[PDB]
Amino acid sequence: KKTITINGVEMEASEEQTVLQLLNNSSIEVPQVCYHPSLGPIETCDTCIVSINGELKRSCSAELKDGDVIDTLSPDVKKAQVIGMDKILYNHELYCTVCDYNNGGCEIHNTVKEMKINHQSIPFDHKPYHKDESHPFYRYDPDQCILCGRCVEACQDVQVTETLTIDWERKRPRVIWDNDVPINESSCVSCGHCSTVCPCNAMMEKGMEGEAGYLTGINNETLRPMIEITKGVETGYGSILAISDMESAMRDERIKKTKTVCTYCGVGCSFDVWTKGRDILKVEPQEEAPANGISTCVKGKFGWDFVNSEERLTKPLIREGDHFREAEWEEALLLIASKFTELKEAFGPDSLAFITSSKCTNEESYLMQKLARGVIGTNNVDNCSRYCQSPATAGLFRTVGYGGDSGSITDIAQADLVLIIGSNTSESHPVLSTRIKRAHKLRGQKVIVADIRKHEMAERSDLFVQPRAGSDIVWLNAIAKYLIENGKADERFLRERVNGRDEYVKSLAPYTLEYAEEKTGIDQETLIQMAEMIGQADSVCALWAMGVTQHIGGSDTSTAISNLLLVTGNYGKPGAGSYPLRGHNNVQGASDFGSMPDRLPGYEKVTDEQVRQKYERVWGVPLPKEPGMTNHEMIEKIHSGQLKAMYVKGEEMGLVDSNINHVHAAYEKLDFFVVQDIFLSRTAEFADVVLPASPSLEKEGTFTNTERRIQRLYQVFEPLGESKPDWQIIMEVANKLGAGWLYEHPADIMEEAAKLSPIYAGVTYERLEGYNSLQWPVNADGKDSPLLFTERFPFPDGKAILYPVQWTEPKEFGEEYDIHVNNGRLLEHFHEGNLTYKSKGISEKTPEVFLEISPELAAERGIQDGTLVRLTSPFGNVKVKCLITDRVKGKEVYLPMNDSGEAAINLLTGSHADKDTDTPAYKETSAKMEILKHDGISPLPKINHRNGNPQPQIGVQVHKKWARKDYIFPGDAVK
Amino acid sequence: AKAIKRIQKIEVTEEDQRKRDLREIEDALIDHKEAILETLHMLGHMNERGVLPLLRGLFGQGDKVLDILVKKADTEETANTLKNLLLLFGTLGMLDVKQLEPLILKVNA
Amino acid sequence: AKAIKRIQKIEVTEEDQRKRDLREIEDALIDHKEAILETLHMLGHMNERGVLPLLRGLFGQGDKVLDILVKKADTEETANTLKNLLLLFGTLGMLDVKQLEPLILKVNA
Amino acid sequence: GDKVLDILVKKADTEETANTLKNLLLLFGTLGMLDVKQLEPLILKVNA
Ligand SMILES: Nc1nc2c(c(=O)[nH]1)N[C@H]1C(S)=C(S)[C@@H](COP(=O)(O)OP(=O)(O)OC[C@H]3O[C@@H](n4cnc5c(=O)[nH]c(N)nc54)[C@H](O)[C@@H]3O)O[C@H]1N2
Ligand SMILES: Nc1nc2c(c(=O)[nH]1)N[C@H]1C(S)=C(S)[C@@H](COP(=O)(O)OP(=O)(O)OC[C@H]3O[C@@H](n4cnc5c(=O)[nH]c(N)nc54)[C@H](O)[C@@H]3O)O[C@H]1N2
Ligand code: SF4
Ligand code: SF4
Ligand code: SF4
Ligand code: SF4
Ligand code: FES
Ligand SMILES: [Mo+4]
Repeated sequence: KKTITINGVEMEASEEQTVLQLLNNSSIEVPQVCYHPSLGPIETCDTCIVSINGELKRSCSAELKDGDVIDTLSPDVKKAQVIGMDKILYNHELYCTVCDYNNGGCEIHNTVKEMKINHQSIPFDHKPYHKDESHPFYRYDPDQCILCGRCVEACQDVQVTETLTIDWERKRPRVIWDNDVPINESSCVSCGHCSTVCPCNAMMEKGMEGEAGYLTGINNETLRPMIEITKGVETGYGSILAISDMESAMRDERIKKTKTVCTYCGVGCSFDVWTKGRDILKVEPQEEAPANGISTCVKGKFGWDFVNSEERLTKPLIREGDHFREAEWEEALLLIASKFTELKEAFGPDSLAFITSSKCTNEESYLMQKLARGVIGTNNVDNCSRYCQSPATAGLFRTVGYGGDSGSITDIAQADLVLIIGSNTSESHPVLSTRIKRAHKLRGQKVIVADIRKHEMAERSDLFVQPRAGSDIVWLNAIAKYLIENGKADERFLRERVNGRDEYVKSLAPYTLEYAEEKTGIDQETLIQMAEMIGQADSVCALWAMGVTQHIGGSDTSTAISNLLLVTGNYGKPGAGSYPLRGHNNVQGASDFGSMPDRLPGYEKVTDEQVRQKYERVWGVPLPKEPGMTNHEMIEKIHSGQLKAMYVKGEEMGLVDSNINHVHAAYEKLDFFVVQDIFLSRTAEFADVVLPASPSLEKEGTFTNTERRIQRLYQVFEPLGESKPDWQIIMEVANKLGAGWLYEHPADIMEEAAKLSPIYAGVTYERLEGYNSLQWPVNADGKDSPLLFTERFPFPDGKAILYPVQWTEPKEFGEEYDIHVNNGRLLEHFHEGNLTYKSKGISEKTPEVFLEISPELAAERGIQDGTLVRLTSPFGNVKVKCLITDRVKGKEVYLPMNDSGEAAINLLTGSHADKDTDTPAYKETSAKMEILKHDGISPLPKINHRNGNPQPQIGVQVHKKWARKDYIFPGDAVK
Repeated sequence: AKAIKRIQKIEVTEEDQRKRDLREIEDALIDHKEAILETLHMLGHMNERGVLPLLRGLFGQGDKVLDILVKKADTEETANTLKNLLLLFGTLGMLDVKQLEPLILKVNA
Repeated sequence: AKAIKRIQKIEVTEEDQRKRDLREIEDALIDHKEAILETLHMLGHMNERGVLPLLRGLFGQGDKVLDILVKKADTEETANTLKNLLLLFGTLGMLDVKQLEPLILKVNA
Repeated sequence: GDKVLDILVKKADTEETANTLKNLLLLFGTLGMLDVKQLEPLILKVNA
């Protein structure tokens, strides 16, 4: 279809919608300043004017009709592009020679060069507005703004926060925030999209200002006259632009760009890191990034100031009475080896626990389990996935077969219906939500939200239900019951790929529509309209998180979600599946490499005689037959005099494991404690030997994100002082016992594991070069799997097994503890703040921990904002400050876990856990309300990403610009 | 006296290799001792005649030096003079010096 | 295994820190050994061709050199020549090279 | 510097630059054939 003629040359189309898309593929030069591929056409620069069938139109927005005659070289088309560029340079001073955006990628600078323009007809004019340095991470230079609206199109349709707008009604239209409110005071989420998508220095990250070049260091008081003198003398742009290109070229000497995978959430955002020595100038996302492209949250683009903190540990520590004395590497490595062997030949290998981190790479987890199993001889291996992804894994293993997402993030945005169950996705997996919100806004995507808090995802949704605590499984079974009775369920799928229909049908018997209304608190009217839409949609993506996982029957509710998709045929279909949102950056990756004490790498259980020999052949030590203990149950082993030593790397489990009053007492009850964190954390205080680890940027390796995407890291900087990387430390520790491991770099560790792992059979560092990534199960040759179970399931018959599960009564505190206390994440604060609060800008929007109370709740209890309150539980007590917020309901407060101290929600959490995979029940906690104060410093200020008011709109409203009588189209100006 | 092919490299330690690399510089120092002492004398004379302190002051206070210079030199006169100077080079390219040669010779008489 | 926070810094002595800082220079010497020996050869050649002694004499006796220069160059002729030279730059700013361009082209024919 | 030089030579290899620089050299040669002796009194008459 479609045959065209480019300047006489006959041509044919493949799939391109626009003329510009064709001219770009055909390598034909055409200016296109405001066109960004990820943003779509905006029609704000008018630099792409071409003659299609005699008509002068913008090629970025030009439907590819049949038999069109494109003209990209006529004196009239070039003369028109020129007129457009002169109106661009009217709002640009252009000082590349001394500008930080002169790095060979400034769309304006590179286009002036391309257009062969040396004298602008419309001289530059200063805009009557001021620069807004209010935000601690980026600035706005109005005098350099070209009203391209790339930032506006990104904030509204990409990030879908809707803060950025352009007031076209003004004499000088400028980029406004809310109602022309300063950025710090506005509803700015601080993602950094606006700066990523701006083509010039108008929207720029403050970390580059006076740091990028050599002449950029000059103070503005002397640099401004320097510029005026330059303009007066210069002849044509061609000459001075060439000089600027030389400074830009010299910039390669001092600036380094290294690809990395974000160590915040499990989204798996890949991006370059522009560093000059130890300082970071900018996080530059690259279009080809697999899980995000040019998308970031606040943390990924600006939360890296922790690597350069004074609290960082450089030299290893050893306990010396009332203090930690600095000690040499070899003398510390000998001490740990001395005690480990002493305890091994006195109590047994089982007396040594080995806790891995969900921050460490795939190799780091593999070597930590190799040290415990192939050196020490015990199976005591676990990460923070006991309380995080245990129901997320167990729920899927019991029904479909693999402990991971059914597809990639792209499948979520394509899906007709997105079901969200217990997930604050906006403030936990942010880049993921900018796909859900994007599709709900642009494609009219069906979104159903189901959790006790009305968060950003809930308000931007088509349907929002509020079930009671531990009652999600009830309505899940009720929907399935309704769907199967009314013949709405996909029966073809049930016969073809489902094993055990009639058995599961009998288990749905007590789940009548009226039963769900009595237990959950969801009216049968909305309860039936959500069930009708689940079966009406072509593809359903079920996204669940801690509001499902951290419960008494956490695994039961997880299994209920998967077979509900199974019942409606939402598997092996492009745009549907089960998506347990992995919270940690490498919680999936660590799990994949035998970090479960129940399984070896590649999810193969430690009970196979054959797999126990497959690993023994290449290790040379008899693999332990005794199954290990989970992170949760080994805490009790200490009090019973069974656990002697523990090796926890990069995890603050003495702050994130259920009941920290008990796990603090359990920590001081063991003989040896070796902690491997980058900072001196709460867990690190109770240690005997501390080993200073090297963070994400100070090492290379691999990270398997939520969509089972194994990405590769590039070392940004080499270890600070003597802080060896985590993998190096593990190797040296194993060697000091007697292992003799030889890995020149982390790539060598991967090739040892990849052979042994069946799913990771064909994973090579060469296949992960640059922004390349693989999705397991990946064949030995290199065939990955973006979507799971396309032709068969991982079971003998190739069918999925339904799991009948009954609603286990949620263990509630009751009697005196009536006001339930919730727990979760913030957008800017990644837990306690041992990485985020270090970035001092993140501490301005959110400075402290708070207790979210509703206007209904703050009336019956007689409380205001900025007041001290005491929430007491049968496990602990907290000294939190009350925050009045419109999100929560009834008598259900919210305590986000962003304080490693006295106001931590881990004191109040109970020892009670899930009835299948030892998952601590955090979303099952209640407390009593006491008052300590009436007035004080408010926990959340006006300068936050939630206090402001957004102004939603689609696109940039380019017609408002075109409405102005000063605007004249370049094409009809020549006419 | 059987047939063998394996080779065992000698242990050139971190400090051993360093001391060899340093001896490399120390040798070229001896080889150019003549010029080294000559340059040092010359440098001592530059400090003696304030050349070195003059440069040290220039760089130590260069922030002021440059600001002083650019502020005074950013006049309308200077900007025009410098631009016209550049313009002169361009126009002196369009000139055909071939015919200016005999034109000069007639003025001589 | 109680909760402790006190930290005890290691004793990096005056000479210890010095030997680490010196090793820093000694490493960059090895890293640039190639250029170091090259520069030394070039410098040896400069002394070989009297360039270095010529500069040494210049600075060692610069007091005389400068006095000789300024005294001879303080003529009425030199003062006027140099002032008029400066005057020429100023007046060549008032000139509009735009109209001198076609003026040149007509002389060419 | 490899980039620096390549950037410089490519931009400076115009027909204009080549002619300007050649004519500049030509000017030195022709300013040798000039007899500055008779230009000296020629200047003095213009002064009045
Ligand atoms: N009440 C309550 N408690 C909860 C939860 C809840 O909802 N409510 N959720 C629970 C869950 S699901 C989880 S998994 C946990 C989260 O707990 P964790 O998995 O422990 O996560 P963090 O505390 O963010 O990170 C631990 C430390 O790793 C260090 N670190 C960072 N990068 C590196 C690196 O590359 N290497 C090394 N070695 N160290 C590094 C940092 O200094 C940081 O302090 O919280 C649990 N706690
Ligand atoms: N910015 C940021 N990102 C993070 C983290 C962080 O601290 N900061 N930590 C990471 C980690 S360790 C994890 S595991 C994830 C966690 O993130 P996800 O679990 O989204 O994160 P949560 O904030 O725990 O959101 C769970 C939500 O479930 C709902 N909910 C609670 N109880 C119930 C219930 O009984 N029923 C239903 N239906 N819903 C309920 C509540 O509205 C609650 O906010 O995020 C990860 N990402
Ligand atoms: S943003 Fe680009 S075009 Fe504008 S002054 Fe800087 S380098 Fe030049
Ligand atoms: S502020 Fe918006 S319109 Fe102005 S230069 Fe930046 S992206 Fe373009
Ligand atoms: S909310 Fe802030 S960081 Fe996010 S796109 Fe808008 S201006 Fe940029
Ligand atoms: S926390 Fe998640 S969404 Fe934010 S930058 Fe990191 S990977 Fe991307
Ligand atoms: S790219 Fe077409 S108007 Fe800007
Ligand atoms: Mo987690």
